[PDB]
Amino acid sequence: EVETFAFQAEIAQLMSLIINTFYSNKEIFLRELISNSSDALDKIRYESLTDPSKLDSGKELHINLIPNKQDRTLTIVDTGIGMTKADLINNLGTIAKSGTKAFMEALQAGADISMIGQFGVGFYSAYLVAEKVTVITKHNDDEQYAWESSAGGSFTVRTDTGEPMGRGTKVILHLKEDQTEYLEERRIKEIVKKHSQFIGYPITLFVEK
Ligand SMILES: [Cl-]
Ligand SMILES: [Mg+2]
Repeated sequence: EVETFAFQAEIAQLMSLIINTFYSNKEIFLRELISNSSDALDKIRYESLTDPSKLDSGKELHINLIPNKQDRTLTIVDTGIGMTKADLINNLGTIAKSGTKAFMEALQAGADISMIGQFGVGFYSAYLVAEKVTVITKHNDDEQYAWESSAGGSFTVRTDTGEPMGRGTKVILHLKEDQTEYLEERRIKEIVKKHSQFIGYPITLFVEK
C-alpha cells in the first residue's frame, strides 16, 4: 500500500531550483543533513530529561554515515526523535513553504544555495547530489515509514517492514552517476572535518569491504 502525494507548488519549485541551478559547491548537502540529525537528536535529548522512558527505544544518541559503492548510496542515520507519518507528509517536519519564500527572497538579496539551512529547508539540498532520496523514520509510538522521491513533483509514503530501527531517521541518498566522490572515505572525512567538526554527537564513518 504505497500512497503517492503531490509536493506543494513552492516545494516543487525549491526542488527544481536545487536540481537545475548551476552551483558547484554541492558538498554542503552533508552538513545540512548532519545538522538535521543533530537537531533531531537534541529533540529526543530534551524530551528524555523529563521522561527517561523516551529512550527505551535506544539510549545511544549518534549519527552514522554509511557509503555503499555497490548500491551507489550514501546513508545518513541518526537516533534522533524521528518523524510521524504526518510530519513526513508535511514536508518532513519543516516549514518548507515559508522557508522556501524566505530563501528565495534571500537569494535575490545576495545569498547563495549554501545558505539553504538558514531557512529550515536544508533537507532538500540532498537533491544536489541524489537522483532519488529515501527517508526511513521511526518516532516513539508511531510505526516505521519510508518516504521517497525522485523529484518530478511527487513523493510516496508507505509503512516500512523488516529492518526495524529502534527510533530515528535514515536518509538514503541514491547518488547521481557523476557524484560518486561522496562515497569515498577520504572525501567524506574531509567534508565532515570542514563543515561538521563541532557537532555535539558522535559521527561514525563506516568502512567498506
Ligand atoms: Cl510554512
Ligand atoms: Mg538551528
